[PDB]
Amino acid sequence: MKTVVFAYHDMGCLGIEALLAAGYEISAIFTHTDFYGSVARLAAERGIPVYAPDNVNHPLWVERIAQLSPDVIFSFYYRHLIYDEILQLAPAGAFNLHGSLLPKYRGRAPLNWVLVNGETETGVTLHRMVKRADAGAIVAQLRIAIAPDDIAITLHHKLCHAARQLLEQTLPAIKHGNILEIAQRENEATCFGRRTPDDSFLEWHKPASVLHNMVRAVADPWPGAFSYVGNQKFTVWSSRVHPKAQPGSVISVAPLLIACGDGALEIVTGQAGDGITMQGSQLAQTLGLVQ
Amino acid sequence: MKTVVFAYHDMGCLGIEALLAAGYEISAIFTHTDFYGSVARLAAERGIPVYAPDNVNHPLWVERIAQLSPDVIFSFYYRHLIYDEILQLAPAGAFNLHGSLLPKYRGRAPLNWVLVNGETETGVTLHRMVKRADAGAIVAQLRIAIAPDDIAITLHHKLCHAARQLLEQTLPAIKHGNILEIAQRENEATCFGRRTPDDSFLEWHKPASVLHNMVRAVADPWPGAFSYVGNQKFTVWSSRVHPKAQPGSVISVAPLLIACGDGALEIVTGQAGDGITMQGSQLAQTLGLVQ
Amino acid sequence: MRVLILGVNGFIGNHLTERLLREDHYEVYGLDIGSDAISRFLNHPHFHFVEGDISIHSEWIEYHVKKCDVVLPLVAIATPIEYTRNPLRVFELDFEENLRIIRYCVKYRKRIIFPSTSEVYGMCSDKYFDEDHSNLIVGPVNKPRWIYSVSKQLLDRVIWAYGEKEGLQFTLFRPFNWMGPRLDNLNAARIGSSRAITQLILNLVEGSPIKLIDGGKQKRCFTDIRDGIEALYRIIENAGNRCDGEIINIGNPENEASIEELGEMLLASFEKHPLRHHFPPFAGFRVVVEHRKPSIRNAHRCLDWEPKIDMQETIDETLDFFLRTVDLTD
Amino acid sequence: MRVLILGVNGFIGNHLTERLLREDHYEVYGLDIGSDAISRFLNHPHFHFVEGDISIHSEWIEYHVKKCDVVLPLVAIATPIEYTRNPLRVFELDFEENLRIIRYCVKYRKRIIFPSTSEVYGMCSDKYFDEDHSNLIVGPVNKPRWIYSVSKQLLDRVIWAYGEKEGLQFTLFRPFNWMGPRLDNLNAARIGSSRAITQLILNLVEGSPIKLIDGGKQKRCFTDIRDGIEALYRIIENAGNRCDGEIINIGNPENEASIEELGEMLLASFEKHPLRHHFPPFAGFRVVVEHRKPSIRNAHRCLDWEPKIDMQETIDETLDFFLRTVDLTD
Amino acid sequence: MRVLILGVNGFIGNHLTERLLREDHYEVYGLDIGSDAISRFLNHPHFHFVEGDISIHSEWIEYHVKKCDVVLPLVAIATPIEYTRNPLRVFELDFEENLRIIRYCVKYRKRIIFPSTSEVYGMCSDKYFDEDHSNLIVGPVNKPRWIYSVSKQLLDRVIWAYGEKEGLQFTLFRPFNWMGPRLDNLNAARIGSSRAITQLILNLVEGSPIKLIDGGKQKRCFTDIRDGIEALYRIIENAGNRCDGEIINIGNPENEASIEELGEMLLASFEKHPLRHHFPPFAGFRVVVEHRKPSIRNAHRCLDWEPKIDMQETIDETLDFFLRTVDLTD
Amino acid sequence: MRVLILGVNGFIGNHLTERLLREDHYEVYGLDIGSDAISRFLNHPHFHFVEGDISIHSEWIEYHVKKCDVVLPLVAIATPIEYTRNPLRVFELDFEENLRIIRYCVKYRKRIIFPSTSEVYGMCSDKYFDEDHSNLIVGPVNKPRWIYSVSKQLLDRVIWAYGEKEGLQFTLFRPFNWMGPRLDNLNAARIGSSRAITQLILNLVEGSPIKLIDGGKQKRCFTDIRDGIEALYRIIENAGNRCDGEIINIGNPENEASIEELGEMLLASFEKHPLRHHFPPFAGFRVVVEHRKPSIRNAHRCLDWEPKIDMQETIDETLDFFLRTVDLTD
Repeated sequence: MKTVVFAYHDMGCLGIEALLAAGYEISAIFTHTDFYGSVARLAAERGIPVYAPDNVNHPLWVERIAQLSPDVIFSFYYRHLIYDEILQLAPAGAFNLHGSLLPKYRGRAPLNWVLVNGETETGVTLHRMVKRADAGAIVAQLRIAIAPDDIAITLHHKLCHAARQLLEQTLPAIKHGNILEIAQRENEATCFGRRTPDDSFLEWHKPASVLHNMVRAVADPWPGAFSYVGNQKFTVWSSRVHPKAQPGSVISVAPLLIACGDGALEIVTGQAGDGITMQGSQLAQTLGLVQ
Repeated sequence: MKTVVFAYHDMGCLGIEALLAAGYEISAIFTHTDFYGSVARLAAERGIPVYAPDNVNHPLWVERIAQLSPDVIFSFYYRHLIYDEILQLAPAGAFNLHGSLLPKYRGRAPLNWVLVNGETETGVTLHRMVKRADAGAIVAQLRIAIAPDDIAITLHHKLCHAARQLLEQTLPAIKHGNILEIAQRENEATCFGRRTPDDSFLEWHKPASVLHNMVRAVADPWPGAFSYVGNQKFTVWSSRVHPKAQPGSVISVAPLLIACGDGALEIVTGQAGDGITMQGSQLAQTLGLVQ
Repeated sequence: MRVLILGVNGFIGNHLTERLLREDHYEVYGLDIGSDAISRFLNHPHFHFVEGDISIHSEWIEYHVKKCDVVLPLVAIATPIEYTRNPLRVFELDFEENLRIIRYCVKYRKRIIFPSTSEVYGMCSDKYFDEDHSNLIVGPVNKPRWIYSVSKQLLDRVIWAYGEKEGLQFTLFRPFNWMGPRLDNLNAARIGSSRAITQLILNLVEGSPIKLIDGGKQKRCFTDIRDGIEALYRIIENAGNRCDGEIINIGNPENEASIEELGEMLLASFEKHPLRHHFPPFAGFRVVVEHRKPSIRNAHRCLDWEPKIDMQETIDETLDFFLRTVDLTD
Repeated sequence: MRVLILGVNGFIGNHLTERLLREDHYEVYGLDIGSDAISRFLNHPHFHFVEGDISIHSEWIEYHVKKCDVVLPLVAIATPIEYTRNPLRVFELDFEENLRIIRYCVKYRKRIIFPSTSEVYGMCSDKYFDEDHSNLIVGPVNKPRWIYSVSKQLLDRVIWAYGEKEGLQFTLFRPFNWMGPRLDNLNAARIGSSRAITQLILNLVEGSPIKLIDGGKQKRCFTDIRDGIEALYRIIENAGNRCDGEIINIGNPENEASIEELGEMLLASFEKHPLRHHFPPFAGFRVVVEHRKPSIRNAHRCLDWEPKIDMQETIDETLDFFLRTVDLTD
Repeated sequence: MRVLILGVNGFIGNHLTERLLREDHYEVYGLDIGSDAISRFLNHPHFHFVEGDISIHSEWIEYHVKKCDVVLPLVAIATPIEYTRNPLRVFELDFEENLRIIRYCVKYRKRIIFPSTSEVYGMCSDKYFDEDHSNLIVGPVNKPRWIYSVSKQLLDRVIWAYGEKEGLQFTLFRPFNWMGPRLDNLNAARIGSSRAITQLILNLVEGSPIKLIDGGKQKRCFTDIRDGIEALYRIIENAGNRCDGEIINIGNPENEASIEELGEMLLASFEKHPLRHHFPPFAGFRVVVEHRKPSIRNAHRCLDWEPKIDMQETIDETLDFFLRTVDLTD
Repeated sequence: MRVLILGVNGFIGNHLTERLLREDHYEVYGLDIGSDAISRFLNHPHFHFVEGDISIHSEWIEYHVKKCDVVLPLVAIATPIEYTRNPLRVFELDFEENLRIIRYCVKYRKRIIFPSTSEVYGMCSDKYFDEDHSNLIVGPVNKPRWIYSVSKQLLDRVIWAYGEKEGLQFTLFRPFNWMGPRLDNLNAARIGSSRAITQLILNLVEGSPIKLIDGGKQKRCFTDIRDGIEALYRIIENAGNRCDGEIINIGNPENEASIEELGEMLLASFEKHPLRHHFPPFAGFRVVVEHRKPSIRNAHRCLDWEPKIDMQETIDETLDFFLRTVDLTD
């Protein structure tokens, strides 16, 4: 029943709320050293001890896990690595949730490349850990959809709701015991990482839909899709695609329209430098754009 | 009936939404320079230009207000003084929403001033401005109670719903025309000084209830109630009062209670320095306190 | 807290210090070459004098800035003739050294109260003198004798820059012709001695006829020393944490008074002085910037302050006191 | 003798060097961090380049000051973004080092030829711009870019002081809106060209519609490098000693033109020039300080100088140059 | 002869001065920022206080080094607050200028007696405790507040180097938790304050129940001040020149006593104090570097010195003193 | 971008430069007192040498730091006997000059990759070697070998401190026993030459008998420069921003070889050496720390790097290289 969970961020918070809804007790909450309701406040309301060490790779934390003897180990969107030297101490294993569809479509930075194509079918996988990192067998996988009008905040809300109703089904599966896994292809395994900020620069040679996903990926409060003309910075927050002259000139100012590799792009909102966000026509007025 | 509003923060956005429900058109919004909902997003989706000048006490901005010709001014929790430079443009005048029992304890930071006495009867007051700020007739007064278990964020939320449901029938009142308001009782006005840092320092001679209401009022996301012993800092995010003891002596350990001017206090949520939140056992483990 | 005021030996410095001596949590370290004007309050236990000169001692002043908590410069040269004989001396003293001090204070994150001068506005035609929005008119190009003065305004601009990138807690303040006891002499390098009042003293003691400059109708304004220092007291305690990075002025525009009416009321107050018998009579009248308005919006936005004492009483008791304390060594 | 021109890598520096190499009793040692623009003259026997930077190098500049016989300060930072992000940088470089070289020049009795700025007039309301007799109007204090600019003016005032008591051999000269071949690079933050003509070259190269500011009625004066530089030469030998304490402007007031005729001349040369086929066309005109006429009395008074080269033909050579010298491998 | 002690304001500094005043051919000039701890000694003619700070004055302390014959460094921060707030500042300051003192002293060939810190051992678990052949143990590198302590050990090494290259006579001397009358407060930046004993004094004055931390079986030892100070007298007189290059330790192995017995004699001395009526009563017991053995072989081989005074009565008298002299300043 | 290499003339410096010329966005202006080993790459268009020595030049180094975009120190004393011949010089060179360059880079916010030494662990008794949690060991004072090593470790500590209080972007990286072409000479003050492999160079080329030192069981790990410099590329480009404030180790743990197998496969690769008949045969065998494993978890976590080249290949082709480059003159 009682186990020591390692969690972090709102994914971890929601996991704690999920297992609490089923009556699960947490011996200790090993999180990293840190507006939403803090899990620390909730755990203090329940009166249960908390520890947040910088690292568990000492004999001392080894003996904590030894005599606490947890019964099942989870991983909600953890940032710091848990390498096999700690995975050995787990009696029943470790189950990590990750937001991509295994085993297909792996590579570099899956999150943005599922946004590039705007796929209506994505998924989130709860999977095991083995001697080979992130190569354990699939335990469960769930499917989700992407709407054409989704902004970052609302689709994050969707993924939280998805985690909710998914864990609602995974909790009975684990309490009943071990669940049969589904094998993967070893010839299609990798190790994922992150991206660079320099991807925010708007290469206007890219297609209109591609630029749409680029604008989508940097929605508020991400740094934003920034570009410079002369010595002037700006960032675009939202835009649409609409169906002459040589590509590269600005067709109209009110509304401001930009020619691209295919079709035209109409900018809804942008911020110029450090100034507040405003619609395209005033931006073109200050920037001196021409029709 | 086009007007220029000056709004800021979530009561400002709420006033914008209420005015939009009335059908009033905003020529431009003179908002002050900036987790709350930024007005820029809604102004972009609904298509209203928004201007944020560093100052409006110039010939050119007042020429702009003259050409737009607003018919009304609204004030949502404004900070600065309104000198006649703004009072002259209004044909119908200006009207301010304030969260206090005027004319008591007027001025900057009235939030602590109204929670000093912890009334079970406080609300929101609309009023008109004259050459002397906060001296015009009261338009409406709305009341709500505070429960002993109310936390600062829930009070703010309740003030927000109260503002919505109040504006809901105050906007028709000004729509139908002028109403004979109620004048201020000048026989209830006083003036005081400033606030000292000692209000942050948890001193132990005032009785438990008053500092309890302050502590529950300065909860997160406010800095919190922090105090030092020796060279070690802590903050009390929340507490309860438990019922003839020497002040300064440690009463108990598990649970732990603190002697105060009247009654006894108990820490349930709090954190030392920059650490995680935890009930007082671990804090007294680091400090070393025993009964 | 600890206060270090550069140039303790002076009118404004002495007054502000003696005002501070009523609050018990102040330790005062006052550095200057001279201590004659502070010859009474030196024995006060928490005030200690320091023989110094910012031109030479460098580590010494900076050590003071480190041990203290707030630093207030108050030194400036207001001698017109020195503007012509050796403008270079004043140029590298009143500009360079204090600029180094501002750099030091920024480097080690110290709060600064800087005294600016009211002469930067000039002759703006608007009914309200604005500092960042009004226009400027200047004098002839061919005269460089006052170039030093406008240089001081440039120094203010430097402090302005310190706002936008470092967030320094600077408080720029400008006297508008304060008055009070323990005024300064002709050759004393202390500001505050309005040419009107000083000219009145000299025309009485020398007994020369009153020059009605264009009929003596040119207007002037005056301010009380107490109001200024209590204002500075509230910024030093910084009531409400709203005074940081704010520009505050202290003045009494309702005191619009021409030289003639000053003459009549000051005489109407002075002919009642009993000991006049060792003072020559008056010799008759001979006939012979112009309109300045301060802004007091920021004052009510931060401190809510307002002046009390009625002026002619101040001027006549000060005149009586400087009349009864005539130096016998002359 | 020995000539040091500090800031050799630039438009005016390069043309000054080209003019100086036309006479036989000069040695040219140029000090700067870069040498790309003057790499044509390295092979010339009397040219000698030295890497330097006034911000960091101190001994090198002083050693050259000792060894040389004429010293020409010429470089200035004109980066717009640096004005906004870090005014402290431009203040800490552009002011104090230059004052240091002026003071060394005083200590070593050296000629100083300082390039004062022509933008001091601003918005003078008089129909005839004057320098020392007309009034001056400046913009608001809230804009940050003047923060540096105004100090430059104060800087000039300092050398003016050196005129009176010690009589330093100084000359403030003001170029007005110059042009000539070997144009500056697009992204180079170097002065030497008008913004109107530069934006016009951009409007041609990018083919953007020319924005007619109020019909393009704003009148400007343009000068040629050759005439002004020969005038500079005859100030360098300082014939008659009469240029001491003299402030010299350079300009062609007669050659005053609005934007409109510049556009007409641009179209006239553009529709005729043959190599156009690698460039985009013009997209038409879109409809959307105003008059500057400086005095040139002192130039006749001291040197008797009258300009020769006109305005249109120089545009033709400059535009033909910047059209033909675009690298085909782009 | 002539003695300079840098860091005159101290506990051990006060006792050292007090004992030097017994000898008749010693001139003491003590420089430090404050003189409160030595306020009794100000009036004594042969001691002269100097307001100063080693962080700032450089040539001036060197002038002291010139005028004297022996130099005694005594400064170090033992206050935990600088470790937690900004350990880098104390690391850069209280470390580097010490090497400045050593370099100046070796240049001038001056006699140096430096107090090494007892923190270089750490937690050595080796059975054979040694000071020059055993190893030292430090904790995790993740924490910065020990960075400074270990560097102190390095400083000792530097002094050692100065031996073989110029032959400077150096004495690394190490007091260990000396206590006696005239203790120091918690926040005093003076070495010699064993946090254990001070915490015991706090437990007594507060009158809180005696907290038996793990039964109080931890063992401690204590030393007398005057026996060590007379040892330092014999080093100063340099009997036989046998102290050069030898590390001297002063400690009492025999007074090896647990916290429990210490507390028993502590109450046995406290319960006879008459002034208990201003004091809370005995609240009762409530249950909740293991050993340092000093090798005194070097002390015998250099001085033939032994300790004489016992601890118990001195601790009782110091307790009674600090109970009688409770700060009357309510 | 621009890269500055302090001490580019060396094994590591030459290899880093040679591989950095494979990329097209690098400008290398390398400063050191010598350039003989980089005679081949000095002519490369973007590689320019600067004769310098940080012990004398002060503004020069800060100039290069400002003008560049990344600064990489590469100098270190790999000479053990120099630790004893004049220890003061190595203390004055290795410690505070480098502290100065770190402070200078702090003032300028430059990305610093600091080459920490492998001696940070020293002789830690714990079997499970850690980097930030295990203990550290220092040697006896009478043995001078540690006076350098331990102090070096302390400097590393200092850099880390500049992280949390100054916001410095630091990259501590430690080279472990690299090898490759262009082997270092006997007296080269550049790291990158293992005592073991160099000793074998003496044994073979000098023709000394093979010492069977206690059987040759102690084991060492070796690295190739290519893997490391590829790592330095992925840190310079900073893939994923995950190396900020992290400590990274570069080594090859799995391929760990004792001396006996090293000598055996050396003799194997020697028996095939083509130029053997110009070098005298072996003179016969003569009959005569223990564990070091690296923890490279952080390197995998932040970079995902793996090693490629396996030792015997580098060993035999490098031995063949330095055997065939024997001076053919004699």
